[PDB]
Amino acid sequence: QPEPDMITIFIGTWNMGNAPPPKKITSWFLSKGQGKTRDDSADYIPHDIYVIGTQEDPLSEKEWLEILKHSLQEITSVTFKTVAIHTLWNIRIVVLAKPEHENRISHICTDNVKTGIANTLGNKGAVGVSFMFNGTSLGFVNSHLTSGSEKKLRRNQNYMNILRFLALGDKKLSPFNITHRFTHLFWFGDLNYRVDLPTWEAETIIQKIKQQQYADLLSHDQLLTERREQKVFLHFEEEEITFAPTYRFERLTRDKYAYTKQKATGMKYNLPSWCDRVLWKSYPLVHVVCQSYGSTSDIMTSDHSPVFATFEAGVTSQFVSKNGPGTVDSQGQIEFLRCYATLKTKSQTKFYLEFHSSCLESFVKSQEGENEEGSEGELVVKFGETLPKLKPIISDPEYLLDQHILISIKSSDSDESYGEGCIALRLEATETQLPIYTPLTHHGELTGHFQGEIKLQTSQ
Ligand SMILES: C(=C/c1ccccc1)/Nc1nc2ccccc2[nH]1
Repeated sequence: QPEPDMITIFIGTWNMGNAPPPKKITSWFLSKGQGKTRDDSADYIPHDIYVIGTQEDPLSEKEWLEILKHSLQEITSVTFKTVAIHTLWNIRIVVLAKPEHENRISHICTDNVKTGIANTLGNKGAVGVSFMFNGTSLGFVNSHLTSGSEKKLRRNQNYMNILRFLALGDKKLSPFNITHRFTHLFWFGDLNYRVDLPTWEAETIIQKIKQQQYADLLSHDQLLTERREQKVFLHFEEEEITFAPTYRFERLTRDKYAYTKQKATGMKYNLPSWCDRVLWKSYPLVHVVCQSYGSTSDIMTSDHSPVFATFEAGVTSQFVSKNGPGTVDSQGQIEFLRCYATLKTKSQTKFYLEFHSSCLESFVKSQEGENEEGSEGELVVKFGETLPKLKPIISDPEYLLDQHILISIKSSDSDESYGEGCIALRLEATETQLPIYTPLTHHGELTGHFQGEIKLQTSQ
């Protein structure tokens, strides 16, 4: 039985509105309703992995797991295995996988982050799961961010707290947050960003929705605008939205948006909004293709509609040669030439690099770089040809060209990372000097850039 080089992943997010689900929720897992939907001819074909995020979930873990498993069995005639389930308050994540994957999945982590302080601590935050699937690291975050049209900045703060403090993936990657620890990272939930138009325009918005004319609404969606201004979700992707706003509906129909201020809303308006979202971030030059992104039309117990997204995702095998794992492969090397970091910091410490990768036996520390002043004020840290030669555990090009090098630039004075990035080894050529580049972030904000050239030697 051959190891896969692609899998399909289902991501679902649903704010259940504290109500039990209806007896049939199969449309969700079939990617049927509005938006980019799945072809009928694929209905019986199971996804490899199903990741279900709920918010305002009133069910026990047992109750929800029974509903999910029975739903997937009815669709696929497959009895899915539970990889992980984690709940914070009424925020939950379930990961299910085909039984044939049970001995491909390992290093399962779970964690949660509670957002806010005092007043604002007690119901919002995030849960997450990570694991390895053969040689590929996968992370999944379900977040329920702060509600309300006039709290977009709070949502952005909630995002930064979650990516700083959620402890998933390989703890040895100590300089790196979740935005760098995984081959593929999916972040979804009730992110609670709103369509930022005047209250007086509610009926006009509803009109536009009935005409399926979303362009003038999406141009005011706070998550798209905050992302465009680099305030949140830097370096994440989202598929184009082609489905109606998923909030706020009257329950038991989808015919009516309930937007007017009520005591139950704290006297706030809930203009129709795309609260419920799926985003991803994959390492450079790894295959990832969104094959569905939409909302169901027939699940009406909540004031939100369920959202689905599905993905093709490239995966690699658990590589064994005669040499690595447990020795180097003298036939392999990675050389960095003419490298420099450009940093936005105002500090004057020396910096060194760390190179982290599962193709190395352990991370590698460089010598300190040489600080210069850039033309437009910036700090430039020059490494020249001083960087260590990296010795990968396996030299086979079928392995090595699929790997990635994480880079952290650290202060000599504090050993704190000032910036993190990632370089793909999927090069156009081996034994050839080629340009490399990554942006550098810290706490998911842009802090600089790293650029130079690489020279990769494989056994071919
Ligand atoms: C281009 C413009 C845009 C971005 C966010 C929101 C709206 C428009 N899209 C985009 N450029 C990227 C570069 C690196 C990683 C991801 C990226 N996504």
